[PDB]
Amino acid sequence: AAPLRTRVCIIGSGPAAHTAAIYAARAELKPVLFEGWMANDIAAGGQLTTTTDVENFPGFPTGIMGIDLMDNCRAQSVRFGTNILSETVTEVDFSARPFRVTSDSTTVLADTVVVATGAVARRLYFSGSDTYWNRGISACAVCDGAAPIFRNKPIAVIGGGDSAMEEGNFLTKYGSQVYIIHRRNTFRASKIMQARALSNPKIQVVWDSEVVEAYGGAGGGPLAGVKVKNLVTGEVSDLQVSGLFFAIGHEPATKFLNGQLELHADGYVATKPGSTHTSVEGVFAAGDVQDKKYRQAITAAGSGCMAALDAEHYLQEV
Amino acid sequence: AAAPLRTRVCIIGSGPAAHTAAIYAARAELKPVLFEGWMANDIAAGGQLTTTTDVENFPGFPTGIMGIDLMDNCRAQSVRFGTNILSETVTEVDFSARPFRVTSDSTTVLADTVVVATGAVARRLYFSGSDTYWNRGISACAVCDGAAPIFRNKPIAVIGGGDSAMEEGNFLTKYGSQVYIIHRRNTFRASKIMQARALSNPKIQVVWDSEVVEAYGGAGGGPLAGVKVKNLVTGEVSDLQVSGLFFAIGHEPATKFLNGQLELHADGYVATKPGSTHTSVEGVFAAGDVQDKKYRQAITAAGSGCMAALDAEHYLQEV
Ligand SMILES: Cc1cc2nc3c(=O)[nH]c(=O)nc-3n(C[C@H](O)[C@H](O)[C@H](O)COP(=O)(O)OP(=O)(O)OC[C@H]3O[C@@H](n4cnc5c(N)ncnc54)[C@H](O)[C@@H]3O)c2cc1C
Ligand SMILES: Cc1cc2nc3c(=O)[nH]c(=O)nc-3n(C[C@H](O)[C@H](O)[C@H](O)COP(=O)(O)OP(=O)(O)OC[C@H]3O[C@@H](n4cnc5c(N)ncnc54)[C@H](O)[C@@H]3O)c2cc1C
Repeated sequence: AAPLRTRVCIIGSGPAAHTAAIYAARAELKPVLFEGWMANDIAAGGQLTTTTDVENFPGFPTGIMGIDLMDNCRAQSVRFGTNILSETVTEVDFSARPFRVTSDSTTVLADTVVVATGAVARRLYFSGSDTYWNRGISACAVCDGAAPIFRNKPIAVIGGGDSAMEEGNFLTKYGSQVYIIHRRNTFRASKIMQARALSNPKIQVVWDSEVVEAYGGAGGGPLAGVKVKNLVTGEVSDLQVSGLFFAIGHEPATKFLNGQLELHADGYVATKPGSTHTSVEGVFAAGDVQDKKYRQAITAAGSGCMAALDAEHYLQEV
Repeated sequence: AAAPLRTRVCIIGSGPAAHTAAIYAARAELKPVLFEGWMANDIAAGGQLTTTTDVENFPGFPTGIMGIDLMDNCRAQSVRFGTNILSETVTEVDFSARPFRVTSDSTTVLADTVVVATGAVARRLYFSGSDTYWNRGISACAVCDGAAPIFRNKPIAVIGGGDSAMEEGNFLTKYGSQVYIIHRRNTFRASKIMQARALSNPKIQVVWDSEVVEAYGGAGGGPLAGVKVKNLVTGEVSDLQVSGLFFAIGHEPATKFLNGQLELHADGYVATKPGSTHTSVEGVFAAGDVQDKKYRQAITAAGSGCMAALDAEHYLQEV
């Protein structure tokens, strides 16, 4: 009954959301941003808070920790007038204008909305997966591959996408042998990507299989092996390995929208290519919630900028 | 769906409780159908024990046994006696009618009795740094990991305000140099006794009205080194050096799927008739951590699963 009214409501708190906030606020639109309260089991600030060392975000010659970069983006958004609610959005209503955005505690009436809730890397929860997390297992092959523990030892990658093919190749630069493990006998990845990996000397595919257990050594040591179950024969085999990486995609954060935006089948928001426009006039989508191809902080930042300008431009025509 | 499995006893869950219930139901020739989940609730079939490495207090194993192996044995045992195990997660039940209807994505079972044994899952927070330093300082099992070298003689933090937080705090002062309980309020939910035994502890310091907003490491990409704590009154944020941080903020009983059809306590646990597995619905039983927040052991949960089988067997005979 006491709804905040704003020209621009931003949902999410990664690089996209914050770049959008910076431009919307500087354009004197007084944006309200919902940064979440551990929304989606990711801290406000977004995926970057789950990594330690960001080296490819332009402007930081020495690199910068994700948490610090995102601390900066938020301080910047606040500095220009962004009103940040530390609340998770649970529901929207895009059938009427102004649009309604609500959390547990707050209700906002917004002339435009930027959806920038991002995505989260997918993992499995087979026996041993929590146990050996950061002690062999990880969901970022590229983050951790170089690391000593894996050098010259065998690595496993689970997945059947383009990501799995490329992370597999990437890992054969550090490991002694790489195993791609996939549930089916056929890859979802492009025919090209399948070939570049299948042609790789240090990669061996393990079709028709699932990992059913990860175990360690010692002495409570780090990851030492995985039990793999063939899904045709039923047979279970030990497979020695110092690393296991998840390359099974990313889960775009769109369930809260309850279907009110047109999505692709993988759940990402369908945008007008080369803009942030969605299926609903006045609602925009920026960042990883609508990009599975690049998935970078820098691209997502760019997209957030675009979402602000698009919204600003849509306000002017209305 | 239109080809429903019919059974005297349908068991939902795959921990010690479910499997002991299966072992008894199957041996009593009741041909139980068990839904072990497909990573239901983001825990492997086998249950919480699959998230630990060394179980030392389950009677019968003088040398200890790894959780995964123990639960591999329970399952092989359930199968050996005829249990039909679906590797599927239950999404919905119907307890308004008999036989009871239990369904997963793929299967529908019509059951004369149901044993709910879906257990629980330790709660955690997802502040910045929490995934990062998981197993590299941060953990949800103070008692599992406290002894470990990394923590010896260094400062530890515990988050929570329950009886568990008080006791895990005390337990940690045996290994650390100093222990900090961190809680959102200025008052503890724990019993007045427990609050006193911790507040009286020399090596424990409480950090009221606070939240952890970040965990950071050292080096060189080293292990947990500190946490940023935010006071919720003043707003101030402070660095607090620490080699370990443990979650003692309770357990989440796996009862949402029941969608209200069993009477729950406010914390979500299934309300059972004390000293049995009887629930608010005749013919439906609850065993294990899904209805026990007090003991929470594999051995007690096993005992309770046995009870659920015999209770159901006894209820079939009177019906
Ligand atoms: C391990 C790892 C390492 C990475 N390293 C790099 C790197 O070195 N360089 C690089 O460029 N990129 C890196 N990335 C990728 C980068 O994190 C993402 O590409 C980028 O963060 C996408 O940002 P986004 O703005 O789309 O939001 P995200 O970072 O995905 O954040 C979305 C945020 O919105 C919040 N939210 C979600 N739902 C709601 C809701 N309903 N209401 C309110 N808030 C909500 C979430 O809590 C989340 O904090 C890495 C990713 C990972 C996982
Ligand atoms: C890290 C850790 C270490 C521990 N170490 C010990 C120890 O050494 N000794 C000890 O006695 N106790 C220990 N415990 C506690 C012990 O594991 C639990 O008390 C015990 O497992 C409770 O078992 P349960 O049978 O009630 O169900 P749980 O083990 O909680 O299992 C429930 C299972 O059912 C499945 N499930 C849930 N919902 C559904 C659904 N809807 N459909 C299908 N399947 C579903 C889940 O996937 C899960 O596998 C430990 C706990 C933890 C977390």
